Amino acid sequence: LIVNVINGPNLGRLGRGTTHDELVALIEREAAELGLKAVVRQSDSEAQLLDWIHQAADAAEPVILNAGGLTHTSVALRDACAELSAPLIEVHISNVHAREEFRRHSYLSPIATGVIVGLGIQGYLLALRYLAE
Amino acid sequence: LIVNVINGPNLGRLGRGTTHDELVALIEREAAELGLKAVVRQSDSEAQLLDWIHQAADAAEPVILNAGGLTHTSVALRDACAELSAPLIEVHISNVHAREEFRRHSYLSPIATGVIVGLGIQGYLLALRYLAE
Amino acid sequence: LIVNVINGPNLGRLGRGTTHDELVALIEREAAELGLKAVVRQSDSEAQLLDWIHQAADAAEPVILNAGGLTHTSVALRDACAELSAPLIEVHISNVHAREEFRRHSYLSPIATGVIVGLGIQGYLLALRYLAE
Amino acid sequence: LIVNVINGPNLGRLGRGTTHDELVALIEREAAELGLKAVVRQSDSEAQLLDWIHQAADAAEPVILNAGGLTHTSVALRDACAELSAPLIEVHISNVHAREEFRRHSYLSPIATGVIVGLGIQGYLLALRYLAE
Amino acid sequence: LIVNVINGPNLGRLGRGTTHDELVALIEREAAELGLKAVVRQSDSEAQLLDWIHQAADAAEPVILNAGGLTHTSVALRDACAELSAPLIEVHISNVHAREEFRRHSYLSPIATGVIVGLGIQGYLLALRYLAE
Amino acid sequence: LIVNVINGPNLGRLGRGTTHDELVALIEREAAELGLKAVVRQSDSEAQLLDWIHQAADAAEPVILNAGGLTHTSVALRDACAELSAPLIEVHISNVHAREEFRRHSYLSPIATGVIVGLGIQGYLLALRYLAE
Amino acid sequence: LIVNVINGPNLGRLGRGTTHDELVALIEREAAELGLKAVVRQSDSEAQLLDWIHQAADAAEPVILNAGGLTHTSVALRDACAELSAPLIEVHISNVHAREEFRRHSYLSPIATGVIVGLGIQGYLLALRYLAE
Amino acid sequence: LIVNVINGPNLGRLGRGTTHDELVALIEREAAELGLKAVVRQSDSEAQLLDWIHQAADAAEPVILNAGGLTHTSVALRDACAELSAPLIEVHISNVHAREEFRRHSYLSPIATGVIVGLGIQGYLLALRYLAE
Amino acid sequence: LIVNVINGPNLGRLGRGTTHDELVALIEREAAELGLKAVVRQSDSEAQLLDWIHQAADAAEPVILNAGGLTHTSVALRDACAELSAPLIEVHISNVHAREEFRRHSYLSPIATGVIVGLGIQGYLLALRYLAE
Amino acid sequence: LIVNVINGPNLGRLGRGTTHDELVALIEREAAELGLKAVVRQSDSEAQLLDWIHQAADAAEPVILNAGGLTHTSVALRDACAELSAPLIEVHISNVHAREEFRRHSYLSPIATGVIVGLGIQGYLLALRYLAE
Amino acid sequence: LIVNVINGPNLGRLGRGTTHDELVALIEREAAELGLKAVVRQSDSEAQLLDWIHQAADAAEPVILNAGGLTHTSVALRDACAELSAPLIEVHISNVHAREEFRRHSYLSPIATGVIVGLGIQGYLLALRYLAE
Amino acid sequence: LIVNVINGPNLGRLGRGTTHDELVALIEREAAELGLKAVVRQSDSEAQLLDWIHQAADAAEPVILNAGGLTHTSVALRDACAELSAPLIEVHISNVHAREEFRRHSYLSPIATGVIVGLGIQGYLLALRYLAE
Ligand SMILES: O=C(O)[C@]1(O)C=C([C@@H](O)Cc2ccccc2)[C@@H](O)[C@H](O)C1
Ligand SMILES: O=C(O)[C@]1(O)C=C([C@@H](O)Cc2ccccc2)[C@@H](O)[C@H](O)C1
Ligand SMILES: O=C(O)[C@]1(O)C=C([C@@H](O)Cc2ccccc2)[C@@H](O)[C@H](O)C1
Ligand SMILES: O=C(O)[C@]1(O)C=C([C@@H](O)Cc2ccccc2)[C@@H](O)[C@H](O)C1
Ligand SMILES: O=C(O)[C@]1(O)C=C([C@@H](O)Cc2ccccc2)[C@@H](O)[C@H](O)C1
Ligand SMILES: O=C(O)[C@]1(O)C=C([C@@H](O)Cc2ccccc2)[C@@H](O)[C@H](O)C1
Ligand SMILES: O=C(O)[C@]1(O)C=C([C@@H](O)Cc2ccccc2)[C@@H](O)[C@H](O)C1
Ligand SMILES: O=C(O)[C@]1(O)C=C([C@@H](O)Cc2ccccc2)[C@@H](O)[C@H](O)C1
Ligand SMILES: O=C(O)[C@]1(O)C=C([C@@H](O)Cc2ccccc2)[C@@H](O)[C@H](O)C1
Ligand SMILES: O=C(O)[C@]1(O)C=C([C@@H](O)Cc2ccccc2)[C@@H](O)[C@H](O)C1
Ligand SMILES: O=C(O)[C@]1(O)C=C([C@@H](O)Cc2ccccc2)[C@@H](O)[C@H](O)C1
Ligand SMILES: O=C(O)[C@]1(O)C=C([C@@H](O)Cc2ccccc2)[C@@H](O)[C@H](O)C1
Repeated sequence: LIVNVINGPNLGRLGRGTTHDELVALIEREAAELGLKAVVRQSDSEAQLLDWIHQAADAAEPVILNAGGLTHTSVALRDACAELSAPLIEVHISNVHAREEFRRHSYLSPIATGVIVGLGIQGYLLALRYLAE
Repeated sequence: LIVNVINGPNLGRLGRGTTHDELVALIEREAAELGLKAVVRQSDSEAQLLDWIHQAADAAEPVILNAGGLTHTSVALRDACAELSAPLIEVHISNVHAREEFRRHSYLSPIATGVIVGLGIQGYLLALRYLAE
Repeated sequence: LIVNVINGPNLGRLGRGTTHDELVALIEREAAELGLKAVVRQSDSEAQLLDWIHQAADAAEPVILNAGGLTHTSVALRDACAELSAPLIEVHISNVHAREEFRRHSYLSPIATGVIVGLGIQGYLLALRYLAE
Repeated sequence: LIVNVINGPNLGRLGRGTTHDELVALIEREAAELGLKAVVRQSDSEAQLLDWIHQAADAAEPVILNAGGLTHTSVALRDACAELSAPLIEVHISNVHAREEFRRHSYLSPIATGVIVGLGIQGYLLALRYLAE
Repeated sequence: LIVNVINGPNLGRLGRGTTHDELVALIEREAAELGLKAVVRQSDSEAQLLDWIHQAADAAEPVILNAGGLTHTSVALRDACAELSAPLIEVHISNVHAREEFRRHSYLSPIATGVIVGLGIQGYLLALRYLAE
Repeated sequence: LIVNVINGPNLGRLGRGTTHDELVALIEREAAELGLKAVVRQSDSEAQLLDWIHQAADAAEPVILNAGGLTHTSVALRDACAELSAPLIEVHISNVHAREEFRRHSYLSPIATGVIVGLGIQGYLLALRYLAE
Repeated sequence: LIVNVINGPNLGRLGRGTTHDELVALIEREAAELGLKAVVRQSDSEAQLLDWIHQAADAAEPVILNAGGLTHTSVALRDACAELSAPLIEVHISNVHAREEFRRHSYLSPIATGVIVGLGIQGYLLALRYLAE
Repeated sequence: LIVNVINGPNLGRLGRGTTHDELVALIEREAAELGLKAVVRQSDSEAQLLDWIHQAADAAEPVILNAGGLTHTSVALRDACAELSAPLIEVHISNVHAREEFRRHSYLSPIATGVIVGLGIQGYLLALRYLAE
Repeated sequence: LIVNVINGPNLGRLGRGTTHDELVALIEREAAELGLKAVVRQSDSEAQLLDWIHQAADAAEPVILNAGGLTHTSVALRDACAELSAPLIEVHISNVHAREEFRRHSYLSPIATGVIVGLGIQGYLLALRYLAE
Repeated sequence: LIVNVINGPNLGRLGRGTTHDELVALIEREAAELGLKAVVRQSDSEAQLLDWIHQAADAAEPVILNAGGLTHTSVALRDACAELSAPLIEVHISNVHAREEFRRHSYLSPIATGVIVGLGIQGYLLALRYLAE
Repeated sequence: LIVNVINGPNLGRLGRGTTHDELVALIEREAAELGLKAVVRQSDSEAQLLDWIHQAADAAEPVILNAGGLTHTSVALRDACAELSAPLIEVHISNVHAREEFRRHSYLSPIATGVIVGLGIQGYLLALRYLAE
Repeated sequence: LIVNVINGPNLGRLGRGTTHDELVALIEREAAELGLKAVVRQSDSEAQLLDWIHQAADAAEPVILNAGGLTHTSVALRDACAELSAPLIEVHISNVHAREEFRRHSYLSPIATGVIVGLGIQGYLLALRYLAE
């Protein structure tokens, strides 16, 4: 049973400790243990992100999404996620409520199933464990 | 190794499905599996909550906190949690970003290690699994 | 048939003309005439107020509530009242719209059946007469 | 002893259960019982409303006012009511704090003796009973 | 099949090119072609406007409305239109989003079927063509 | 040479010292001395006010306007005055900046030639003396 | 004579009744009848949208634009449209004033010739009929 | 009987038609006719302005004040004028409500007897004529 | 002659240098020197704080109050202090204007005699010295 | 050991009871008792105030500052005080939180060591006693 | 020694006088004179811009950035620039503070070394001259 | 050919590295090289600054202005600069967008030719080089 993990702009740069390739490996391993398949994806392109969301909508597949900056700015992304019928878990590696004020609003949260912030890369793994149950 | 799970006002009423006593049992079981001890606590009294936080500060013990309504309103609670040296995970059973606008601000988040909302009672279990690692 | 009349912080001090004990007597008499029983209660403690609301929820009993200052400040109180299935009448002795600006917002009103302000202690009696019909 | 009951724009349409003519009858009956005379009036015209308020000012007669939409919008109406020396009870059939945000501000409340919202057509009768005492 | 075209304050003054009488003629002709009857009406009086809306509510007839200034200011007008069961098309000759900031909010839009701004007098004709289909 | 003096809602009530009839006489006398004719007018009706403004537009006659409450609320009135080609002097008997905050904004001022507030009934006479020169 | 119809992010998904391909056909047919050619285009890519706008600027060709989410968010898109010398009609299938508050602001409207919202796919056809005349 | 006319920063530059020296002459002449003495003064220095206000306070002499930019910015100036026991007329040559938004707030107005804006240099003469009566 | 020193939530934790017990001793000593008696008190309970304020009201005794977080949040506390007839000095150990923005508003200040912030524990002693004179 | 006491605009006018000269004497006496020298200074000139602050910066001398109106308005003054290495005590004779809303913000507080408001002229003496210890 | 000059959306259109190709030539020449190499780049694609920023981060190369509309809207772009270790000069050809209000906020400025606006294409050359020294 | 360089409050204190006298020398040298004369000036006095601006207006000479704190606060200064016919370059040594929020608004920018912030003392030299071309 399949889960999509979609990362947005600047998440390629993870480890400006952990690199993005490692994150894929961690997630892929954790997903194996839980009896899931993780499809992990990254793009700085909104249009590319939207296409992945569209497909997940069509497939009725759940999504773990970390949209980077677009979280606070993209109504379009929000609208594609609003179409998903399966669960959507919004994920942030950092605690967004501990930095600038503008980071404390999210267009995705209201239409998300739930949200995890500030638990680093393990937020992704916790999100997997939710969708497993 | 010990973890405090502190629930605030109105969380006694859980199951206006799951009752609070069951939640304690779920958490206590999940904590056992992870090789932790969970001390779970509930109070409609802010002063009582603050005392539990004080003690966790003194003990250097981590806290999973779901402060109910006081999340959006209590600076005092925020200040007691700010004193905790161990991790603090803020937890909400509901997605607060999907209801009233006033629910989308939290005095605790900025001083928390991280935050989980909208994953129901499993948010508590995911928070345990974080502190385990 | 029973009605709960719950007063919050500072309402013990009524008559810094009429004292709170007199208010209880007025209400108890007026309730008798209407063929009701009034249970009147006062506390400066939010937790104590919440317990009385919880019980009224459980009992399916209606509530006339004057929460004093907590009206403008307590999300927790709002959430306990939101659980009441019977009518909730919000009451204020003073006209709150005639004093400071901060007094002109109420967390309770939106989840209340209705609201009476500025008719003094008779607001309580008018509220009784509503619930009678 | 006389009481004016003034309804504003759209209150002719009551019962898009109860019709406005019935409301007049209810009020007229309830006023009889209390040993008052009710003069009930309705207009979609602000100028017409203002004239009725002017007269009540001049007569020193009290007013129960439900100004419909003009409550949230008319400074002029507010200024005519500010001139009334007798009591002014502001009335709303609906709970205005339960609908749109713009409905939660009133130019009349601060200059009113008091306010009743969300108790339906009985709000008018409760207001009568106040002015009786 | 009948359509009401209601213009509010200051629309008598059209052509401080086209006069209001001409507008009636254009609309009446265009409506003929579409196999409708247009009843066109203008008033600087809110109460008069409300009466026309009431009637359209009662008749279950659709309305094309250009309320002039009252668009940004009248809650009462909004409430009468909210009662209409047939379509309501909000029309503005000018682009309101190109002038003052206060012109960019409308109490009618949220309760309207749809809105046309900045297409001049042809906005009325386009609105007719909608209701035809 | 002619000047229109237009008063809005509640200005009939002047002298809840000076009555409105006296004001007309003062203005008419002062206008005589200056070699003008004053046409003074009062209405609680916005539509009636707008008609007087329309006519002054058409006549190219100047206007001294005290719109009462409608100053802070009417976009429609603003739009009729915006059409006047001759001078428009906005007048207020009271100092509006000394009372409520909502009184300190005016839709008319930006489109007026100028404004006089807080000089009582003499504001009208000063406005006449301007238009004389 | 040519008209560009440009749709933005998520409009490929139309018919999560009508599909986007059908919309192209409707528009192409309606344009034929009016003696126009419609060039219809869709992209989730802002840069791709901007290129189409640039070209329309250069060609001096008019544009009917439905930018989806980017309407409320893109200053860049606004700036490309500001360069168009021919008419620009802003189109929205839904009534944006009936959903979230953030949907009620548009960077495009002020620089657009005019705007149509809430008339579904026929908004595009009405926009064509404008540009025909 | 004496009147102080105090101009603030940038009013030396009048006539970047009329020069400031001419303004003094106009005022001095008009004051003569009214049987007053005008003391006219100008300074770009706030401290210098405050000293003139202090003196007028002490003397119990009235003041016509045009504080230029300091109107919208100086609490200190406001506080010196608040001490004046005689009338204070606030004057602006331009209509401040017709330019930038920041120009539409004044710290002086609330503590002024009254205000004249947009009647050019004659505003000063009208203000004299007030204080004469 | 007696002075009440009331500390609110989290002030038990002073010295997460100086402990609260030491603070009591400092104050008690300083009060002795000034020929006063200091009654010092601390509670994390709002209701408990309110009771101490009530008593001081009744006794007509002055109060030095440091309400911790409740300063920025409690209308109820504000209302109890508003009843005190003797002086009320509001005290804060830290400079509240140097931390978060939310700390820079206080419900108590407007109804306090005066306020001391940022002078550490000596703020209490300075407040004593005021009430001595 | 030296302390600077700097008063700003309008503080010359103290005693529109106590005069400024008396205040200097009180402070000079109290400073003597504490084994300090007080240099007290007053100016309506910001530039003059800034020079005194500059000098105190250079001297590394502490400052007790009551800037009058400039407190709420001067960023420049704030920047000179930010340079002081010794303590800065901000002083206000009145309770600023009890008057207008604009008086409740201060550019100085965040960069001050601490603040005293509403304790009249004794605020200066209390501030001296701080710097003594 | 290398400098990156990155232009965002709509800057291809420069010269709707100077064309973008000319700008490249000007910059390339000016950079030669200063003993630098300029790499100039333009894209309407955010993802493409981000890639260029990433590379400059990795290379530790400085950047002169004119992000067009994305300046006021992109948090993602801000986050990529925040990673640059070398200087970042933000450039705008126009004075953004002289047009719409929304243009007067920039997500880039706070994380930029510095900013140049309103000096036209020479802003780029001035920025080069900075990085030279 | 002459350029005025005007610095405001607190810029005398430069080098609480570089002193103001050095800055004058740098500018004077750089201006020589460019075939200009620099007249550099500094004052903590607004009135003194305004006089220098007036003169530059009269002379039709350009100005490089760094008004310190007055940038964010002085409407008067803004109005004197608005009169300058030659270019006005606004200069800030620091990046104002990287410190407090209040520093991110400027009354001068909208009426300036352009703005340079965060490039230290070289901002002045870059501004010279602009005016040279
Ligand atoms: O913490 C996150 O995962 C977040 O989603 C990511 C970004 C990225 O643009 C920046 C970032 C990139 C990698 C790790 C942490 C932060 C930030 O823009 C978001 O505000 C928060
Ligand atoms: O979702 C939560 O866990 C939350 O912390 C709890 C409350 C409680 O007051 C209401 C509540 C109580 C039990 C389950 C869900 C919600 C709400 O006040 C908070 O806004 C959100
Ligand atoms: O008028 C009320 O009944 C109200 O609920 C009560 C309080 C009390 O805290 C103060 C109070 C207490 C007793 C009578 C009137 C007012 C105020 O805090 C509320 O704003 C209004
Ligand atoms: O609830 C009320 O009585 C109220 O005064 C009336 C209106 C009317 O315009 C609409 C209305 C009309 C009749 C019954 C309920 C509501 C609303 O505009 C007001 O917001 C509330
Ligand atoms: O453009 C409209 O049709 C509008 O509804 C009309 C008015 C009128 O008051 C002014 C007006 C009147 C006639 C044509 C254009 C504008 C304006 O008040 C509205 O803001 C816009
Ligand atoms: O002072 C004015 O002339 C003013 O225009 C008039 C009204 C009137 O509604 C109330 C009024 C009526 C008569 C004299 C003073 C005030 C107020 O509504 C306006 O705010 C001010
Ligand atoms: O109603 C529109 O056409 C609108 O432009 C489109 C979107 C799309 O993102 C969502 C959408 C897509 C298809 C049909 C209706 C709405 C929304 O983002 C806009 O707010 C409104
Ligand atoms: O119109 C006024 O008299 C006003 O008081 C003066 C200024 C002066 O700074 C600018 C000015 C100077 C001379 C004539 C008109 C305007 C402006 O700053 C104020 O906003 C308005
Ligand atoms: O500085 C204070 O004394 C203050 O009243 C106290 C608290 C306490 O909750 C935290 C605190 C506790 C002990 C010393 C300093 C600060 C803060 O909440 C208040 O904002 C400021
Ligand atoms: O209370 C203060 O000392 C204050 O600093 C002084 C002023 C003075 O401008 C007015 C003033 C002058 C003398 C005593 C009290 C108040 C006010 O402007 C400030 O808001 C408060
Ligand atoms: O002035 C700039 O260089 C700016 O960065 C550029 C844009 C461009 O989208 C529009 C533009 C394009 C080319 C020259 C001037 C302005 C605007 O969006 C920005 O607000 C300002
Ligand atoms: O950075 C600037 O040049 C600025 O104009 C100057 C000031 C001065 O008051 C403080 C200052 C003085 C000297 C160098 C940097 C900053 C600040 O007030 C402004 O906000 C910024």
